[PDB]
Amino acid sequence: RTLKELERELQPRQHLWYFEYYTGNNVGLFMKMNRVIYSGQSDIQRIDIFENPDLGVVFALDGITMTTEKDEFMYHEMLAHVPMFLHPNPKKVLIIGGGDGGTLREVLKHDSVEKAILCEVDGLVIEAARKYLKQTSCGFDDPRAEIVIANGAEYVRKFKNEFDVIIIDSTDPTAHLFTEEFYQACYDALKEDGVFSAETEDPFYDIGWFKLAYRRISKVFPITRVYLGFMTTYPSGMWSYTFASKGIDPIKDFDPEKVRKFNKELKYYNEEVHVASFALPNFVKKELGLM
Amino acid sequence: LKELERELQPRQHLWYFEYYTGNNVGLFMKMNRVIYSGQSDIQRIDIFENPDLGVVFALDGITMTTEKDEFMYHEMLAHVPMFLHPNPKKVLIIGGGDGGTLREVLKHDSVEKAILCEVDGLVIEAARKYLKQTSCGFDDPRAEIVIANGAEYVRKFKNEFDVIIIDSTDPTAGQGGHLFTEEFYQACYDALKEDGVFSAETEDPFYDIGWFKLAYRRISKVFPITRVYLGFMTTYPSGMWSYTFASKGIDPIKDFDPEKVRKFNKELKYYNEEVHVASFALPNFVKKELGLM
Amino acid sequence: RTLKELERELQPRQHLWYFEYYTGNNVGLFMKMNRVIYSGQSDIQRIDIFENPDLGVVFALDGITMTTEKDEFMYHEMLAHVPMFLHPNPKKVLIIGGGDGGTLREVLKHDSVEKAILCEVDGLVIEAARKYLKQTSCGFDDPRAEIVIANGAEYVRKFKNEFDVIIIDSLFTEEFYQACYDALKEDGVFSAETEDPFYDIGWFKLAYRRISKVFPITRVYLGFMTTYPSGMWSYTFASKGIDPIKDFDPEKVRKFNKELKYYNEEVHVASFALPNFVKKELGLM
Amino acid sequence: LKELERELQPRQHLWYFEYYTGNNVGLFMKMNRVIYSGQSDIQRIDIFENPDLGVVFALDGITMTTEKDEFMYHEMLAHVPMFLHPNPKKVLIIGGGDGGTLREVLKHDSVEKAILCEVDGLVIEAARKYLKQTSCGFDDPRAEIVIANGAEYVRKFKNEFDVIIIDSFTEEFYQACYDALKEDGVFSAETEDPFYDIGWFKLAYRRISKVFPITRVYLGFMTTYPSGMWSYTFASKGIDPIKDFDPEKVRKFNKELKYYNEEVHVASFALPNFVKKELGLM
Repeated sequence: RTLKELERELQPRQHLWYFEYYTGNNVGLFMKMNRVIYSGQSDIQRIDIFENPDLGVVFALDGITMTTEKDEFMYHEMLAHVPMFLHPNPKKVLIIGGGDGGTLREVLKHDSVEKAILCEVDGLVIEAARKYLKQTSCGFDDPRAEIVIANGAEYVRKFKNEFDVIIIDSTDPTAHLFTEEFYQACYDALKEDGVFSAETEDPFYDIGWFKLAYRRISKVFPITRVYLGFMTTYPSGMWSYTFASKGIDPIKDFDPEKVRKFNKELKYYNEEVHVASFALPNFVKKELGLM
Repeated sequence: LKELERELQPRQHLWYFEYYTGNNVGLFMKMNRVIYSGQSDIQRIDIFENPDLGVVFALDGITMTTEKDEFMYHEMLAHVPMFLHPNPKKVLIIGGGDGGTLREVLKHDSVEKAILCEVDGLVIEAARKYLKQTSCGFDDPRAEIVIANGAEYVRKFKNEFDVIIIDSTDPTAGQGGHLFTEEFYQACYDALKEDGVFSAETEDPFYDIGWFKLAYRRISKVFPITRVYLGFMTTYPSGMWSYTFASKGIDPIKDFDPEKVRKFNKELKYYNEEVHVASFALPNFVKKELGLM
Repeated sequence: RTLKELERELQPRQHLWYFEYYTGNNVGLFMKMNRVIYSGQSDIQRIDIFENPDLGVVFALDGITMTTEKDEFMYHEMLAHVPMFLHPNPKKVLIIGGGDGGTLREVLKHDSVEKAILCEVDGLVIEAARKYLKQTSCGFDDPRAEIVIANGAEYVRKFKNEFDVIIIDSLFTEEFYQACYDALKEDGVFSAETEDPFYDIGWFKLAYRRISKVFPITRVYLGFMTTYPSGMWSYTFASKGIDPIKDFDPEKVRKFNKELKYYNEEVHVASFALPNFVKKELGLM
Repeated sequence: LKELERELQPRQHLWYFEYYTGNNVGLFMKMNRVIYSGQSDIQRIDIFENPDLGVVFALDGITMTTEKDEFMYHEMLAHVPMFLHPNPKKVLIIGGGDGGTLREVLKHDSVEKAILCEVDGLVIEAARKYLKQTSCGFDDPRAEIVIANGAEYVRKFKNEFDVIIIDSFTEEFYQACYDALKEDGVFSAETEDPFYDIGWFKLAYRRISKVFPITRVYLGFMTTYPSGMWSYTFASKGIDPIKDFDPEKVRKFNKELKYYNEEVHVASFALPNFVKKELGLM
């Protein structure tokens, strides 16, 4: 009998583990690994893709959990649909980061989209996602999608009055995608009625960055509003996103009917959740100075 | 010893590992020191210090409270039903031996009597000595601590309470626990007055989706008004916690008066008027699981 | 570009770990994993082969460490060379277990060997070793080596007065040991790994008792094993007359024409010196 | 609380992780209970209970002693040089705050005075209160416990000790030990595992051999130390570890020995080829 002929379904045991340390290295999440699908190193970072019995395929960058098959929909739907539904007719979209493709997948559900550019700094992330993260990279081959390997901060400044929507995802490191000038470049790249959303992390372990991102975005966009969503495998489980625009109000200019009549599948986002996500608990309001 | 001792600094050698349902995922926390470890005839108690979370209280290896974030859980479990009741004077809290829910309930000036029914006396004694942030209301003149099984205790009353809150109880028993039966919920209904309200922690709709569904289903078979609300809980499994509000007529949205919250004379670190209403907005996957799509 | 074109040398971090529990499940060893080379499941057990920054390639069966590139020589040399050098002229050797091939590799270093049979119960272990554990499986290609996929306890019973040396690299009953005795020639020798007299004291004592009831000469020897539970490994030498000390000719070792990274004439004799606690467990002193 | 407390039973939630040099491999242990956690101006002390190993003592996350096997280390470090000396009366032990080595040294009736020099006073006090198995010799009239830096302390003596044991590294320090010893004095020092700590092992041997005319490495099993293969370095001004060893002294020993014996003494000096190669002896 040959090697392949002798192989059987791999059963999970209690010897292989993935440890994700949170900011501060005092708390973290651990996951059992049934098998490791891919481990690669680029000039930028390390990529690991493995299988967990409960969460399915897990994608991590430098030991930080990026996506989980069981719950990535929670994150991608909130990051993408809030600004997409708020825009009156989103045709040209720019997504910075999001090498896994999840945000692109959600953006492509909107029929108005004519072109969606996915700007990823690491080519190895795109190649690994295309081969091993099928659930999220399914939009890579869509004719409306254009994948560009570049630093988002450098790429966005090449455009002026070009995009309807700009979304900043979390897969791209920079030790650049969070400076006031970067947000100003995003503002300038957007059209007069353009909208924006950026993942702004957990107001718990990453409170310092959360406050900094809000402050910087607010210095550029007249409308800057934080919204929250559950993210069952991200640090603390309380994730924040920051919606921004040149005038469109996330509550006052929201049309629930657009969501109710939507012709695509949504596993998290809905009209009540859109409005509810903008309600901030007292401790978050205090951190942002919103009383 | 004492003369040679200095401030204890954390290293990378002591850890607390918490396993979630299914045992495939969990949370780990660094321990600067173990404050107390005790074993009762019911369960094991461990209280330790984490550099970021502060004092952590665990029962049988399950995180119950953390100093840094317990307010998120206790405020949502207590304030939703308390603010919805017209004039809550008599309140019964089952479980929650740490005292957090009692502390929040006592913030309401209308309260004349609040009973905390805890099954394990060792939890109460440990909370007094080591969990002062949550046990601060134990000695309030309006408070009464009773050491008994909640399912048996509640049956002794009829048309007695304005509010009944079911906090954490027997976490290792899961959905098969005594405080998750239709009989128990019916006893709660019977112990409540004609216009009484109720709230119960109903787990995370992720790792414990089945338990969550069972609790909602059984509560809904007893109370005419049953509504799930959600809240962040930064150190509980998945971070997405659910609670179930129930009543004999009072609607959590139609009968909510934001002015009661705006004019509240006590500190609130999580709960507010907007959060109250927002907590009842359920994501699609939750609605589908409850048959509300 | 393509995947391979963008790939660089993989650097270890603090997120991937292998945890091995010792008997009792109260103590264990953990290792950082730079990458996992192979994970497979047979009808018998699970195989995992991964890379550790300090130990190199590590091979584990059901979460139990079997071999590491950095120190496997310590175990394989002590298990094989003690009985091999003690035999007057070892020509036919039977190895039960040892699917990684390390013991076979050491046995083949002896020029007198004409045939060495490696009897492994799991064919997938042999295939994985051939493909991923070249350091230990290099002997698979030797014309004198014969790999047999079979249950060792059932296999050895098919032979009588056949082998010069029998090595147990893994199969614990007195009946099994008697079968080994019967399969050996009149002047045959035997060795078996008998675990650590610490976490596995129970098995250690049982193995010694059963082997000693069958063989006239039964002596325990010890060796360092830097990645096995406790680091104190025991082996049991047995024969039908050959004494491991009195009949040892150090010149055979001194003049050996092959590389030895652990075993030598001084270590051979020294390995038979047992600490008091071990002697007490065996009922010696 | 007192009336409600019961026997504390172990679970799978409290753990001790000990990282080995390099931080790529380590040992983990279940902790049923933590007995003591303290911090001195020098280091952190942790004493806890493991279901299989019993009481475990760690310094800065490094395992120092285990109730189940500490005898292996303490007996090999102390008895090899003690039995090799003709009549050991004055002994100096540098380090070993737990007291295990002192306990073993005191078993020899010939000892009149044994000085235990520990740098951290908190270790001595913690050992006296929580590590009774090893600190049992603290009150012996022949024992003298001093709190000081061993490197500076040994310099106060010249031609004073019969035996010097290092239970804890410059050529200058080893020369001071040589000078503190009498004309026929013996020496022993723990020299780590020739695996994860190969660098330290080689350095210690080189430095000791440059001072003492007779320097020989011996090995011993240590079931809870990194790799399980522990080395010790014997040194003297003429006494040979093998040639001058009298097995009768060990056979007639009127005290308990759980590891050390006459055959083990001789066997411990047999070094595997890889160790000989690292020491330049091959």
